[PDB]
Amino acid sequence: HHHMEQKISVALKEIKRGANEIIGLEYIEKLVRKYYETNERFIVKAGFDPTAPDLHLGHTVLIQKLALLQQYGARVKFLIGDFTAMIGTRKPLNREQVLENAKTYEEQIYKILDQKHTEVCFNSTWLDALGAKGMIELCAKFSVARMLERDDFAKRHKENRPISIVEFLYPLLQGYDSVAMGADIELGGNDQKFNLLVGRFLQRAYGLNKEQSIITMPLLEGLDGVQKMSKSLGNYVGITEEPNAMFGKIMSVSDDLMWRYYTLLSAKTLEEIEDLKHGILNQTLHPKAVKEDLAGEIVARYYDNDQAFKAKE
Amino acid sequence: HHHMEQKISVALKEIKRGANEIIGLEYIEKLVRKYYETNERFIVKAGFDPTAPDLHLGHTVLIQKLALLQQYGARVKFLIGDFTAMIGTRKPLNREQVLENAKTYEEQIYKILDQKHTEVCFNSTWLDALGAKGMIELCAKFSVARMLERDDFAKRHKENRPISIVEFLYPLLQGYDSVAMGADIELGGNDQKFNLLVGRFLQRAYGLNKEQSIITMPLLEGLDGVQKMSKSLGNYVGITEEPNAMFGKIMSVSDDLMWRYYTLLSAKTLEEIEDLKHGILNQTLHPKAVKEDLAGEIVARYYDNDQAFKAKE
Repeated sequence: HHHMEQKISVALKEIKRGANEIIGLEYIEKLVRKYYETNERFIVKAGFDPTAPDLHLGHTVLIQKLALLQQYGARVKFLIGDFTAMIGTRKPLNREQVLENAKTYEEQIYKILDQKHTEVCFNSTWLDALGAKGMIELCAKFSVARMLERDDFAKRHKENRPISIVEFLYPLLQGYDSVAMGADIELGGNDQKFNLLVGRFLQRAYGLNKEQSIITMPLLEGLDGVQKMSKSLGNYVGITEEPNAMFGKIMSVSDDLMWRYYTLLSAKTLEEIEDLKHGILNQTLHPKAVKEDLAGEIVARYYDNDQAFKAKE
Repeated sequence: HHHMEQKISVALKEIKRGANEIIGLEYIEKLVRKYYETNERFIVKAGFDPTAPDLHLGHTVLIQKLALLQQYGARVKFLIGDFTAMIGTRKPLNREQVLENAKTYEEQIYKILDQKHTEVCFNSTWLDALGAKGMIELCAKFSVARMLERDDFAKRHKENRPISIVEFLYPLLQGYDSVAMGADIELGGNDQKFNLLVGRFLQRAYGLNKEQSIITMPLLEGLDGVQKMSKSLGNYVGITEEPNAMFGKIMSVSDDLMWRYYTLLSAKTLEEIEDLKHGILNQTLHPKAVKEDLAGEIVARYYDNDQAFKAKE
């Protein structure tokens, strides 16, 4: 079926776009074809900081990949990890704060995600029910040696530096979340690979018929282009910043950084971006109007089209 | 107070009698004096196999030290570890089996212990209530490096052999039992030192005003005198064996083994035993009558005096 093969080939390229690494692309391909064949959605898991929802564009990179995956049949489980947050620089949160912060996330994430195929989850739902016995059964499934292979543990173990045994529980609990949620894909940051792999190993160990694929996303470069975007470093673009200011901040970036932001932030397709790089070189497009198109797209995402024209002017 | 000092000095020698090692003898001394001064009892913890109560004399060695400690003010907490037994050669037990086995223990242990100052406990009582959050808080109190110093873990870690993370939980749970029970002394076998030390460390970490002393007891020699007593090795003396047979089994032992059994099994005092070794050498006592006195004492412990005379004849 030549037409479908083209559609699938394109879907796979968009899914890989901007990622650092994908484990399990074949399973992802099988789920995308099933979605096209049957309309059956598959489950995509991504975990978010219950404490800090003051967001800049760097925080949205993973959310943009989640929105892309919804185009190809993903049902998104936006997981707030309140269980560890309510236990405890890291003082413990109460339930009312957890709900307030989730509400805060929801003031924005549906400007990126398709709300109809998104579900906000709290892992305290199943983790409160785990019990001491559930914890025991979880810990029986994972070895000490594998655990000491996570990068920070190996260095601290080698350097004779303290590792608390509770630090062994957190990756197991994150992996268990994938078990309880039946995740088919889990997204995380590039430093999170080991932890994303735990859920994939634990799904097999708990007798599920499947193991989640995983995608790692890089950190977004700041407007400078050499430090990762950080409210600390003063190189961020706040999602709530006023349009004219947000538009001007994006104008600061170099031309090379513009394409990087295109890869990771823009709704334009790989093919459409390829045309932009062609016309700028064929002198059919000016790069300023391309940087303006990008700035306008980000302002229109968090506001609207009309307010995005005024920021340019 | 010269009289009391003599009483305390003797109490300490009887408490050390037969032990491999005592950690915290000063605290034990303070509790014994307080008992003599105020009649206030202190808490002695010892843990027992929920699954196997078919008992020989080797199983009673620790129980005899518990009975001795009751003479000096111990209130004994006979702890059945049903929490791990009901999770699971090691198939899981159900509640009815746990209660049946505890009943089986109670058909015998009060032939050794003072039932009035004994309490049978099940650690599922507080461990069911721990929750996943309690497990997390427990594991935050102990380091990975200290845990890998237990002898079997160090060898397996060095030999690149599998250690399951759940194996890190069991000593922490045993230590937590000491926290929940407020133990002042914990008894165990010589191989158990590391685990006994966990409770003593965890009591401090949970903010208790104290840390349990610990006593380790050796394994009893079999009737042969070179292998530890074992139902497997066929060198055991069953606590339920018929008197005449039980009496004759004890007669098998060598003279050197007789004194060892005196140290670990006999209600006679250190001073009284010293007199027995003197009269056998001064030829005022025959060693056969000494071995008979011991055999009779063990038969009378698990039966009665009258039935203990008939076994000799």
